[PDB]
Amino acid sequence: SSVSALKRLERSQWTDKMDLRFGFERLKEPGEKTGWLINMHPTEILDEDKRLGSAVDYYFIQDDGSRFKVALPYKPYFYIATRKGCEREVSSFLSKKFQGKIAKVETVPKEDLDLPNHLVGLKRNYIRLSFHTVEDLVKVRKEISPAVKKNREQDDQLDNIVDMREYDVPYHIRLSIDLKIHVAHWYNVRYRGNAFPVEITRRDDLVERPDPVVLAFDIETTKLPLKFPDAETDQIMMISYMIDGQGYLITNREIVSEDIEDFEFTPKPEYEGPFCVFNEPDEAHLIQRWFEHVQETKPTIMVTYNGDFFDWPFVEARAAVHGLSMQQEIGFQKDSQGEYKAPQCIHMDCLRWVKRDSYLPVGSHNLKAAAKAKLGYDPVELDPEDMCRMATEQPQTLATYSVSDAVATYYLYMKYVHPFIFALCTIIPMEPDEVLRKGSGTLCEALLMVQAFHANIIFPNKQEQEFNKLTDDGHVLDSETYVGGHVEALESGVFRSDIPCRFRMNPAAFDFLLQRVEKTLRHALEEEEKVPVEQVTNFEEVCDEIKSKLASLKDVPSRIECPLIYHLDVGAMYPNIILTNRLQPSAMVDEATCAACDFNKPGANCQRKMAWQWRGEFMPASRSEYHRIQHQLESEKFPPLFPEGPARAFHELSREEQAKYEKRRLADYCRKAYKKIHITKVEERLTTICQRENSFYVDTVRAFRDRRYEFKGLHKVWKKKLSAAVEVGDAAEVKRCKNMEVLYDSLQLAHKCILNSFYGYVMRKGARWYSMEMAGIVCFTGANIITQARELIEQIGRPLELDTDGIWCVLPNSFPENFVFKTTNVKKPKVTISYPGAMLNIMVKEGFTNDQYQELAEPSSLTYVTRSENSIFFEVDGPYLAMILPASKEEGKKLKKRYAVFNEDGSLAELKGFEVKRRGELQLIKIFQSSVFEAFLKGSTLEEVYGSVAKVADYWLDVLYSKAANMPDSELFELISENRSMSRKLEDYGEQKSTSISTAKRLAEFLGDQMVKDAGLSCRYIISRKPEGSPVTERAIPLAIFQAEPTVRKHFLRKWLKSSSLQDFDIRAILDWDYYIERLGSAIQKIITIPAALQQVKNPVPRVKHPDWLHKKLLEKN
DNA sequence: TCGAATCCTGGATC
DNA sequence: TCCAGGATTCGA
Ligand code: SF4
Ligand SMILES: [Ca+2]
Ligand SMILES: [Ca+2]
Repeated sequence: SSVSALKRLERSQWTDKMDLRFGFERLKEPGEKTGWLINMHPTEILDEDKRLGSAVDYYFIQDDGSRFKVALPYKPYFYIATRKGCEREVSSFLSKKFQGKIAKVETVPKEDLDLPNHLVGLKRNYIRLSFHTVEDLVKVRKEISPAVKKNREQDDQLDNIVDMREYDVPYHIRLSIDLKIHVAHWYNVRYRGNAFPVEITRRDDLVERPDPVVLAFDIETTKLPLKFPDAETDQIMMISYMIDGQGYLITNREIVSEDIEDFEFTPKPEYEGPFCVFNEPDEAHLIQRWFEHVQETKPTIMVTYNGDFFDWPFVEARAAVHGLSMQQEIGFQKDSQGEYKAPQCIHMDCLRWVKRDSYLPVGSHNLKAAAKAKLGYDPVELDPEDMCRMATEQPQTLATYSVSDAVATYYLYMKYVHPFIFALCTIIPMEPDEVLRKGSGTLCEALLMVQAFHANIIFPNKQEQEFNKLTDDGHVLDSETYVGGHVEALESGVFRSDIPCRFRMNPAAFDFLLQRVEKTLRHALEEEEKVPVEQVTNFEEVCDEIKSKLASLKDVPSRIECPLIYHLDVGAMYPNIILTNRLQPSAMVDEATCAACDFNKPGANCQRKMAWQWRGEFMPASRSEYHRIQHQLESEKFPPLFPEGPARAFHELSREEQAKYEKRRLADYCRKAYKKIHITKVEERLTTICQRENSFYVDTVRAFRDRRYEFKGLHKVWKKKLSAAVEVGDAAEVKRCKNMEVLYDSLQLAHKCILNSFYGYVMRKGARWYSMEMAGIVCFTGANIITQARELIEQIGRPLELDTDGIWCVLPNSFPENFVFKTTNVKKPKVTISYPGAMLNIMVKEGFTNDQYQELAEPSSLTYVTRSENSIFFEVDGPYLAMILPASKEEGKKLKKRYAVFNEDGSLAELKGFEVKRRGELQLIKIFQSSVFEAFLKGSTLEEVYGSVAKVADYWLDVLYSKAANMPDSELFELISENRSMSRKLEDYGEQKSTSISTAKRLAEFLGDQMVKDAGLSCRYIISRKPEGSPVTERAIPLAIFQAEPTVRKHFLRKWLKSSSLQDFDIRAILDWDYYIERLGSAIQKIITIPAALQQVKNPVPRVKHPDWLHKKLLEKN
């Protein structure tokens, strides 16, 4: 043990050595200082007793650039529950058995929601243990746990213990829960003296943040063609980085042919990017220079793109090959999980954010796309085959490109990432890098821990999984879930305001609507505006206008008119449903508990009942067969799980793995006795939601909603003030206002993120508070509101798309759109009401809203007040200029989430179910799809619209038919060459065949087995015609031949084509033109020609066929 | 004997 | 985590 003690002392002094090297002095004598808290880590530290105790370090910074550490001791503790009344005796045993390890043992009561009648006000006692250091927590936990399990299964001193809680919350999270310390607050701290603990006080007085120094860097390398770079053979060729708006470029002068000299590269006036240049004799000097410059400038935040996965290891290895050990110089080291970390400097990252939080569509996560979308400029791109060629022949081009990764990533990080992470971190205890790396579901739980602590409620355990659970009829389940909602495109076609369409609508629906018109607007005034009608003079005039319009619609229900395109959606519908229904993760009970609760008496109104749908997939075998298989596995002993030990009885093996053995043996049996692979069943259930259970969760959600709207209000105010400051042009005031604007906007984005996270936690596996019921009841209710909405609209008009959060709709031009009301209250001189929204809002107010909410009046009397509430509230959008949907090639199948939309300006408002870039798709489709949508806006009637957009396809088709005769072949290659790359060794497949594989075998044949050796072969192929009839996995030809010497080409082509008599080899002879013309067909048929036949227009492109089902349906309908 | 279903592989650094 | 594309497997 002493060897571990001295090892952890060694690492402690090593960290303090680094901190002194990076200027983080300690506090050493009594005094007070004010500082901003940037980071914290746990550490073991000595005290006056020379014992070793667990502690936490806090790192503070000051406006003057000074920095300091402080450290605080704190003792872990965890709770245990004895059998009734045994507390003293068991505590006497614990104190006897673990004297010298237990720091203290104590009795305390707690609130515990599962306790019978607990709402009457009962409580239970728990013992609290505590220890001098986190190791003894482990040692005691490991010894107590099995007695806990034994006593659980069976139901002496350990036999008395019954339950145990709260033994796995991280120690440094524990400390921030208990002592209310969060980072990016300002603090004042008093060191009273080494005899005494420090004391820390919040200073919310100070709002303005300091500026940390930030460093961003990237490296570029040699590598062999068609391969990933090799840490053992390749050499770093240059490294480039930004510090706080300044750029430096270090060149490995051995390779780069010329002495680079300084230059400037600005993407835009907002991005200056001046750059300074250094030349170093060789890679060892470049790495020395960089390790010197970092240790000089002492950066505090490092930032990099994907840097954990590629960029760090390549530096670490080459430094080690020169003996310049990374970890001693900078400090960065690989953690247990595989992330590079350091004690004094935080490794921020982008791609974790681009994934988790940035709302960007899949496959557009490439840096260059993110630069286009959020930064809005054209980065430069160059084919990684050429790197060495430029280095030999044209260095300035390689510099010019290679700086443009740094100048992009630094500004992206500063502008978008930095105020988001340091906003979100203000409300969570975890460290910044945990908050970035950790999955968002865990943040919701950590946040809920704070409230559960302040409410004095003891945590539940993590949810235990069951093995091979059974239905009552003994079907072993394989899957179980709530019935999810659905997405469906109802119709396909092209819709635009300019193009009249035919409508049919039921007149009786209008004779219902016109009865309620005043009531409708009254509601919009009374509930939504909170401006009583008595504050308006002309309320009657617009009501009679509306009634005249409704009458004019009623007179002629079937008509042709221009369309109005509206989008209807509900903001944050699921939180609103939670707030409305008082759903909580512990509100459910079985009726067996209301049998106990004294509040169960005649005419009580605490029971709310609601319904949800459940789905299961399970095997047909029943209780006998499963129990017989279990007895089979008991009667015959297993082999050892692997042949490194003796045979095992069933009690001597991993139970969870035995669950897989049982599953496999059932799957092997079933086909003898039964004749179905899966049975899938759906069912509907209802559950009593206790309406006056403790409320802290809903109170949290409501608080977050209200704070969200507060910060939106302040952001609007500060944006106006910023416009005023920028008009004035006073640089200090401009700075102050812009700082406030960023701080408020980041805070509102952070709360938006948390709010959206509050739903996604409840379904998570293993999480502390969990119930699929609450996940189901919300989701099923989220369908009724949408279905009843269409149950209205489909009588008025036509819905085009139905989606999880809203619908897309089209209404006759004659419909009442919006109005303004002449207020008397000059506080708000005019109000505008959108009638199509207000007409919907009252429906959901009437049907859905809760009228049996309850709230506590008095803790000593438990008098309760009944109430009603609602917050479900539709929002309207647009109206939009145009919308387009595709159609499926196959009959009888429905698209999802795939369409385009255009705003009244004519610019794209949306384009979804597609993307403008992919690494796995050939160029021709990408160009074609882009050009067709931009053409669809042209023309003025449907026959003109299709007559115009046909002109792109009838271009490309003749490009192919004319063999691209006039096109340069370099363009031809770029137009038709696929792309792929292999992430595995060829040995790891054994045998299988696909086009992605065959090219690698052929490249090996061409270059030798050098290509085989490892993962990361990059390959480019085209599909040949000549070997007729074989599957397409055969005919793939790698491009690299066509660069090679003629006779070598002839020799290998005659082989792979199986033609000893071909006498031409120019690519035009070889290409299987028919394949490409077909696959372009398989795109055009999904956009232009099927929809037109589905929208009463004759085929606009005769050179491509319809499928036979449509051809017959056309003939039979004609 | 043909059609429907199943499973496989990649994207994200260079 | 999600979809396209291709081939094999399974059923009438
Ligand atoms: S709903 Fe009423 S009777 Fe049922 S457990 Fe809750 S408080 Fe008791
Ligand atoms: Ca790069
Ligand atoms: Ca990189």
